Amino acid sequence: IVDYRINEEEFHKISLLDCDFFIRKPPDPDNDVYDFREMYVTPPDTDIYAIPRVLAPMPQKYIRCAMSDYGCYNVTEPPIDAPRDPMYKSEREVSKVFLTKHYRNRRAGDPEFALDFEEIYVIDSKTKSITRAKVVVTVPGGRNRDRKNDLLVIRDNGTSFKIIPSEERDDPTTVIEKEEWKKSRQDMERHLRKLRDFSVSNWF
Amino acid sequence: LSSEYVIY
Repeated sequence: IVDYRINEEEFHKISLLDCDFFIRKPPDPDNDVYDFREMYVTPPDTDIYAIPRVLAPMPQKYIRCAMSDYGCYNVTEPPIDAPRDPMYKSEREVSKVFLTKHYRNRRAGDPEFALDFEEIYVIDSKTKSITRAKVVVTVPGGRNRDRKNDLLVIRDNGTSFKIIPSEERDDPTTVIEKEEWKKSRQDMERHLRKLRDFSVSNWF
Repeated sequence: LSSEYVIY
């Protein structure tokens, strides 16, 4: 416990399902600048401040970044006790936040805006930790590859990051279909294993 | 140059 109560007017507040994360805010016109030097984490909507677990090297200078949320919608049917009581309840439930460096600390307005996907930092709700991602650039072009034809694909619960060229992206149906095929195949085999003739059979 | 963080 820090033992001092901070002024939160000077801190960015990011809210996750189980925690609130505070990072320092240097003044700027569009509110995009971040200091990773001071950070605190708090139980949800309560005000006893505490120091986060930092699992990686953190930046020592001001960085312009963009924030995104990762999570799952929860739709529940709640009990009905009055005539017009709500039939359904929906909650966002964010679990991780990804902060990505603007390129060369450039600003949105500039014609030259892009995002540096090499530097992405993650905040995790369950572990109260901040870490840096490991990206695998499979895009030829080297370190100098253009940043106007780059796309990042995140898979695996936020644990896999890759940069690939734009045109080689998969359509939305293919991603769903690929997954269903894998699961369905494994499940049929599990069923059919019990039969005494499995060793002598062929998938077709 | 490159950290463990970025791999090509």
